[PDB]
Amino acid sequence: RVDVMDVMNRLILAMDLMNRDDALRVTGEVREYIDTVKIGYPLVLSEGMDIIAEFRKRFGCRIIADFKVADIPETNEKICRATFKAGADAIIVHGFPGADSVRACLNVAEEMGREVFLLTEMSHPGAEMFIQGAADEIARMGVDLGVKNYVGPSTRPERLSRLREIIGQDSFLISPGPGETLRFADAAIVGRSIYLADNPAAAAAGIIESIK
Amino acid sequence: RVDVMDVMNRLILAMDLMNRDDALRVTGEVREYIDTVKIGYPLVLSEGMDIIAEFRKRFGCRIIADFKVADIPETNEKICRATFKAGADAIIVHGFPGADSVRACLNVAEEMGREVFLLTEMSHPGAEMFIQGAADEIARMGVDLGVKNYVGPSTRPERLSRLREIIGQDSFLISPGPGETLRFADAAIVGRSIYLADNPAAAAAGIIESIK
Repeated sequence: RVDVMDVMNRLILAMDLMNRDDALRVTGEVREYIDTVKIGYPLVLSEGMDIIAEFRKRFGCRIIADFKVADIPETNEKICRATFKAGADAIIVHGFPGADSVRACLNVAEEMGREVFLLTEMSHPGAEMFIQGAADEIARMGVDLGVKNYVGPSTRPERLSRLREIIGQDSFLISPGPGETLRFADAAIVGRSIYLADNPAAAAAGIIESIK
Repeated sequence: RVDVMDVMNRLILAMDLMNRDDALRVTGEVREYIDTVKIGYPLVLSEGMDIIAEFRKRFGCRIIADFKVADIPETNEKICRATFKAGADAIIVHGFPGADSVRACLNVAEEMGREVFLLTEMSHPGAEMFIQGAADEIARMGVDLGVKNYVGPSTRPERLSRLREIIGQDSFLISPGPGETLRFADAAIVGRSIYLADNPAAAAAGIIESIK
C-alpha cells in the first residue's frame, strides 16, 4: 500500500541501549539493512532528545519514538509537539487513556505532518490484568478514528490475526520479532538479537535471510 | 503519618511550562509556600533531564517526575533508573499495565531509596472508556503490593473517598485542586492558577489561605 510507510526489509531496530556511543555504533553498523529505528525513553532520558536529530543526520533513518504516550489530551499534545520538534517521524501512543487522548496526538501529527502509532496490546505477564481485555476495543477505537498505524504483540500470533482482522489489510501494523509475525504485521521489531550481538551487521543480515 | 512524605502546606505545584526560564522563575517565586514540584515530560523533553537537578540545587524542592510510566517491566526499570539518577525524588507510574510493570518500578525505588506513586485514575473525558472501570482494581493491586503513594483525580470527590477507602488512611494520596480535595487527599496539586498568574507568589499564598 502506498499511503503507509515503507520500512526497509520489514525490519525495525529497537534501539534500547542507554549509552549514546553504543546506540550510534550499532545503528551505523546495520544502516545498510534497516532504515527505521525505534527509540525509547531509556536512551532519550539518559542522553537527551538531541540524540534523535543525531540518528537522523548521521544515518538518514526514520525514527519512531516509543514513548507510549498516556496522559491527558493537553499534555499529550505537548509531548507530541516536543517529540516531533526534536525530529521524530512517528510516536507510539497508548489507547487505554481513551479517544480524546489519542486524538490530541493525531492533531499535532496533522499539524506537523508526522505519524501516530496506536499501541493496542502488550505481551508482558501483567498485561493480562487490564490491557488484553481492552485490546480489541482499543483497536476498534483506533479504526473508528482513522488511525492508520498500529503496534501489536507477537508473543501470540493469533492475537495479531485478530488485530489484523479489526484494523484491515490497509492498516500499517508493526510487532516484535519471524515468519508468522510477518504473515500479519507489515514489519517486525527486533532488539537484543541485534544490539547485543558481537556482530550486529551480521545479525541483521542473518535475520533478513530468514525473512527471505 | 511519619513514614509518608511531608508536603509543605499540602500544596504541590504542577510545573507544566515547557521553557526553562519561565519554569525556574515561577518556582522560585513560590518556594516560600511550596516545597514539592511535579514536573512532566513537556518540560524535561524540551529542556533536558538536567533541569531536575537544577530545580533541586536552586530551590531545594522535592521533585516528583510525572512520567506516567507505562511500559514493560524491563523498560520501566530503565526509565525509573534514569529518572532517579537525574535526581527525581519520586516517579508517577500507570497501573493499567499490571502488577509486574509496577513492581519493576518499586524494585528500582527500593535500590535507590526513592518513591513510587501509583496513578489509579484520570479524569479527562476519554478516561471513561477504560481507566475508570479499572480504577478500583488498580488501587487494590497497589495495596496488595504495599504501594504507599497514590495519585487520584479530584474532578469527582466521591471517587477520592472510594480510593481513600481502598488504600486506607495510612496511604499517601495526592490529587488535583482543593477544599473538598483535602478531606481525602494528603496534598492538592495546582498548576495554571499559579504558573499563569501575573503574581504566582500571591496566587500560591491566596490558595493556602483558603486551605487555612
